[PDB]
Amino acid sequence: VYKATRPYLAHCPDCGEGHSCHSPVALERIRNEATDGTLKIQVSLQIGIKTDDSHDWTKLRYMDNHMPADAERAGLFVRTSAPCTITGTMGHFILARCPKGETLTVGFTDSRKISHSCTHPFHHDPPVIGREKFHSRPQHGKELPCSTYVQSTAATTEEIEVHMPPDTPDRTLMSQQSGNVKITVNGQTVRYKCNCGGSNEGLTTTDKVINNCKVDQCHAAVTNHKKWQYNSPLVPRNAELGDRKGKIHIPFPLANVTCRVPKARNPTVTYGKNQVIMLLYPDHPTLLSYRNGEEPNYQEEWVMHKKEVVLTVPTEGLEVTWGNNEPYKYWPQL
Amino acid sequence: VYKATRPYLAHCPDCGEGHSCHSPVALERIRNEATDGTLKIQVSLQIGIKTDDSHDWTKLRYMDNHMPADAERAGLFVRTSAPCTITGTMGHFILARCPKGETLTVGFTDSRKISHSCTHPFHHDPPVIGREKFHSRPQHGKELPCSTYVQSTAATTEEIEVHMPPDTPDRTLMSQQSGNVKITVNGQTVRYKCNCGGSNEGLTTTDKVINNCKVDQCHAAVTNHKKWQYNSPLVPRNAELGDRKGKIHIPFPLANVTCRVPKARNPTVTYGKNQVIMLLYPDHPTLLSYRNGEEPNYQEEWVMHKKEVVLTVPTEGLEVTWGNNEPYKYWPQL
Amino acid sequence: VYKATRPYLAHCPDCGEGHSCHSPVALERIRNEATDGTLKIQVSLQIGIKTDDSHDWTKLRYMDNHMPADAERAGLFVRTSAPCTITGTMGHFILARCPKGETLTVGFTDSRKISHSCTHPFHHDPPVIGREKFHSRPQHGKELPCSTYVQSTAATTEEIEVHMPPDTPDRTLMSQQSGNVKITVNGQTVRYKCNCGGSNEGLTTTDKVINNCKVDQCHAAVTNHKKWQYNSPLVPRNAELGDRKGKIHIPFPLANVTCRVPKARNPTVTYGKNQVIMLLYPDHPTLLSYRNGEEPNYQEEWVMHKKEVVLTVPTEGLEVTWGNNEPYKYWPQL
Amino acid sequence: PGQFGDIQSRTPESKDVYANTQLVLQRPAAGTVHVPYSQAPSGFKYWL
Amino acid sequence: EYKTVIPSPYVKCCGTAECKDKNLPDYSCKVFTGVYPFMWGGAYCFCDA
Repeated sequence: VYKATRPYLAHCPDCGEGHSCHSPVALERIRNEATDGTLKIQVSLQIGIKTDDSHDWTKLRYMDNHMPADAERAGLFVRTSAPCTITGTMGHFILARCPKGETLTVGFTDSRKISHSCTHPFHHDPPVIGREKFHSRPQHGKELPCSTYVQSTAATTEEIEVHMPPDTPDRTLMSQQSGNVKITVNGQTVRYKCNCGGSNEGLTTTDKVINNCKVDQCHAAVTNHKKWQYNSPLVPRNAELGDRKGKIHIPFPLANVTCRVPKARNPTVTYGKNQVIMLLYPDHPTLLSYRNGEEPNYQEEWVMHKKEVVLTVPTEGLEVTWGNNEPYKYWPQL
Repeated sequence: VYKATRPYLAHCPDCGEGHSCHSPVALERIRNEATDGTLKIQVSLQIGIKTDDSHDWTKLRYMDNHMPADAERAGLFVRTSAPCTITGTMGHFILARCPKGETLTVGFTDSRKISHSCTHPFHHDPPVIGREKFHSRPQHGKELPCSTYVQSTAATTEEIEVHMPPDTPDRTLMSQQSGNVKITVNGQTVRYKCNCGGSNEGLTTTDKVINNCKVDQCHAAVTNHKKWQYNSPLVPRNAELGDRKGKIHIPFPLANVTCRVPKARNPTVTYGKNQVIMLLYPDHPTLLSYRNGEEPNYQEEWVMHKKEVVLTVPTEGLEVTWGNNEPYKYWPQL
Repeated sequence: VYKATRPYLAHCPDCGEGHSCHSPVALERIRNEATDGTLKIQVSLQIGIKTDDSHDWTKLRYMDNHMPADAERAGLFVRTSAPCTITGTMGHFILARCPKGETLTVGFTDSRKISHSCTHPFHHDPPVIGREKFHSRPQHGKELPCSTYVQSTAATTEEIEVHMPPDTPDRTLMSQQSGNVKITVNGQTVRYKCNCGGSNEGLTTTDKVINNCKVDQCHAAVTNHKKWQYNSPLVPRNAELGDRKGKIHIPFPLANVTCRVPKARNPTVTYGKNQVIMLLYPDHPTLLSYRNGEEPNYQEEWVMHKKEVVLTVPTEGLEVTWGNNEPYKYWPQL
Repeated sequence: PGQFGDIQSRTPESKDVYANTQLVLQRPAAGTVHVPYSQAPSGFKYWL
Repeated sequence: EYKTVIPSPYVKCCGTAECKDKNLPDYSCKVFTGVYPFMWGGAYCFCDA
């Protein structure tokens, strides 16, 4: 599919030190539907594909001003408040596990070094899977339903809209001959507009001359028509053609999977008249939930350190859930 | 002591992206008894020792599948929420000053690159030494009693339990000859168990054959008896020998030392009828404490920025402590 | 001006791992008057000037023990809790945009590597410009008055006090002749003190000999008189001369400029009897402010997520400001 | 357990100490050699 | 502050281990059945059950 598509330059609000630029690593969309915390990031460049369209996981292709160029995959980085762990890369898409942050940055290195990064404001604080706030994923634990973006290269379900490019401005396309405007196409499709009479439209595949016009009064930009590009709101639509659209399948779709978790220790239990007393000793933040009959009166609290809890046990019964443990059931004596 | 001991592979719950593995950098125990915030970390590998047992601070030895291999000390890293400052390394032990975090990661680089890390859930938020929450350690300040793990290489007080190793499982040790089981030792001690009759025990230093048995019915694991290993709960006990134990001295023991703590500036004091008014101007978080007679009524607050405090001075007197300064005493006029 | 001035060594409380040293990158003063968050940092070294006094932006000059030496500008770094973005460098001054922190570190690399850094406790948490807490600076937005330290090299308004040096200790100035002390000046001003009788003062421009005295009993230090140095409280005053002062213009002065700020979406509005109900849907933290007549009763709150606000509309009227939007005015129906 | 005196030593040099810490050993994970356990946190740290 | 001394677990391959009452502070012993542990080079025990 990469023989028809190409990497591109698009608007980025922060290319470094809060300054806007036409970025070759521009951020399109950040998807965070995966309950496991995995982020599906869409970028303007294409990872795992060379300029000759061949697939190479160690390579990356980005738009280098006028034409696409090759870059190293090792130089690609994703960061929020601190660096992220990249779990998968293919074309415009990146899979990453990020720590808590308020911004999202995606960057790389060219050939003559020069780091290019794109920062977008993004609130990242993934919700807890289960009832225990843990750091590392365990081998064994409670199987809970969760969603993730699959590591697989294959593109069969999800899709993106594509169309013929917009316009890369280039003033070198125009020259003064001798006091008029000369537009030299160089085997490309060039969109030109001049602040002079006669002819000032197109979209041309041949050289054009504008008599009795100044070079400053004209605007030149490289199109295209032979390539496809993601239907980006950061790149203008092709004016000549109407609402012409194409569509391509994308890697890493969202799917229902299983997430492993752990459990806490059983608290020291003491009983009283229509009440239960628990001495909670958590090693990490642990969710404590309880419910009653007709009126369940659900209550929940995250237990951080040593805390004694006094719970009323009604005649109908009381169900208590302490972290990832199976719920405890309590009933009063007749 | 390193001529008898060896680095080993042990269970780690998170070797990267929440997946469990047999880690050559497995975490054993994290000690945080030092009031200065220094962490004494125990790992499965040995730092500052080469495979030939010689001491070299630029080198590191880890268990590379079947046999130990050399790695660079520069590639060794410790991190919580952000990278840590390593203050000392010797054998299984690492000394580190870490920022606030919820996990602890210790990693390194092999020879053919390949980063190996081990993440364990660990709540790190060291308590304040003194009455001021400062960032950098000063040259001059109030001398307060604190504990630390000494930077010294010498091992004379603290100790760990050691014993003969268990068994690194390796299925390549067994082959089918021609429809039977062949166990090729390769100059090692191999512990084997087969789900067949005749001979299925040992612990052998020579090649063994099991007639009319299938390769799937057998289990092979590197043997030993010539080396020592830390009495790790992540590695199984040697089944043949009983409760045979050894002990070795360890570097960096905990000791009582002195911690230098900064101070602040005396606030502009104004007096009133049975009351004192202080205009506090802190450059960093500063503890403000006060007490009265029979009823002292102790109160404390951490002052972050510019704050005016109105305190009632009783006939018995009022004692006010502002950060690391000596307590101020106030009495009303008769 | 750099032909008369020179880089120097001064006291730093933390040169690495909380240990004090005579730093060639010592911190003098950190200025944070700029509302845009820009920090004007004063250091003991001189950036953009070579040892021969020539201006070179790729070079840096620092005091290498006895004499100044050249270093690379690329090796210069500024950091708080994480690395800073350096916006300008000239002489003793650095302009930097830093993230939230509790300390400030400025460092560099010599010639034979060896990193030199200076850490000072500094609370950095710049206040919000406007009513929206954003990450990256936009091209378009509301023009609000703000202050910054100008990027320009030119030094015309702001100034610093300068004077003849203080003292650089150098033991190579003294030798044993044959069992006495010989102080060879080498065309410099040397301050000497000996733990022997007769003559032990000065401040000398000529060679001096101390008969029947040991080299260990003496102290030698280079004063100077031919050069100028910043009137630093971390370096001693010249004892010989009185209150002799000089003054030089400094780069990057503070000036009134304009800061571009961003905005949000009009909430779904519902009305009631003498009250207004707004369903706020913020994409980022947004300031919500409101006021009434004679008693305005100003109230403000930063809205982080989905929140419904019930506001009482008095007969005199109610003015509500939601982020960077123009204030909404509400009046009850007669 | 989890309170002042969870561990008691008659003298600071004493060999045999008293202990009542809510130590409960758990079943190890499938195909994993480790000793999982649940335990009341330090009573002395809690008292501090 | 207390310390939890945990030695290497006794994995009895093809057999049943026995817990003995040891006079130690907070002494805990438990024998788990149906265990099939793995090391880097495969299974540690010859038996499946």
